[PDB]
Amino acid sequence: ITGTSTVGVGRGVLGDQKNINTTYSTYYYLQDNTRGNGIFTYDAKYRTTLPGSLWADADNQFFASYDAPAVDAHYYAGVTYDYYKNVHNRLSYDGNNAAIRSSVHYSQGYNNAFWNGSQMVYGDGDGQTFIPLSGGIDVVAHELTHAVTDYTAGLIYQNESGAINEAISDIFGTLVEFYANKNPDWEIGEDVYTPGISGDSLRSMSDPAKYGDPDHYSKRYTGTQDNGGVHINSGIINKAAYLISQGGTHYGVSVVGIGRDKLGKIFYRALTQYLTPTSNFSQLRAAAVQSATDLYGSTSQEVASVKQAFDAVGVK
Ligand SMILES: [Ca+2]
Ligand SMILES: [Ca+2]
Ligand SMILES: [Ca+2]
Ligand SMILES: [Ca+2]
Ligand SMILES: [Zn+2]
Repeated sequence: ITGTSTVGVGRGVLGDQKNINTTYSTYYYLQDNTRGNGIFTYDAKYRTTLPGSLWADADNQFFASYDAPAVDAHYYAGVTYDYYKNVHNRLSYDGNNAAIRSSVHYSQGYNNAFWNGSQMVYGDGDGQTFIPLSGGIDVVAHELTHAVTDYTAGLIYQNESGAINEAISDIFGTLVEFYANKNPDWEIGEDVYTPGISGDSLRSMSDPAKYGDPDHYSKRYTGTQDNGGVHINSGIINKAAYLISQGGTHYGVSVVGIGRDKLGKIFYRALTQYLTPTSNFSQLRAAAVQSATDLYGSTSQEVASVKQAFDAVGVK
């Protein structure tokens, strides 16, 4: 909408207060004009029609329970935009400052979030399996990263290419969580998953097997559930990424860690220069090796660590 840029205040899903960029024109709208061609947050009103209505508020204060998912979707989309711009020199998901759109209050009791090809969509959860999923910065960044992938490598959402697609979203979701630097970890979705159970999460990158996911290529799933295991086999790549950054010895193979910033540089370059819609795990290894070679040199520790990490997870 046309209006003037304003700054509202509200509370997110986890009860924390934050400022949000809004737009005033009769109402205050969840429209942040400070980033690219805008960040826009919509109310889906418990229905499944998308996007719903651009979020309108009479007083620029967003402290109602109903407001909390919208506050966080809007704010964490801004953090994710900032990460891609400041760290990777990428302007929004398309590299040309496309408007970022999210809808909250999607459906009833909806235990998921997704990118629908055009926008982010967040369920509220059923209150037992999840609370509203936009409360997780890693979840928000996971979703926006699907848009980045779709505009760049274009990894098809099934089998190995789809597991790479998923791992890219978990990797960058985690790197955005570390960028914001509030309780960062190598777990996925811990802030919004199972409010009645402490210490769990959807997935673990440091130890995928904790939540049943493979941590070695010999344990990959090749059935048909979950688009050929895209959220399952992602564990093999998530583990490799964790090892590149943090190091460790896994199935007897030792990896010297090189840190998160270099992990992100290597995988961002692989995603945007070398991967294609059909890349498999072996081709990801080759893309990561080439990316590290470009950035750090063929004799570098960084290249050596990429090779050891993929060796450790059984990907040649
Ligand atoms: Ca209000
Ligand atoms: Ca965390
Ligand atoms: Ca996390
Ligand atoms: Ca929990
Ligand atoms: Zn995903």
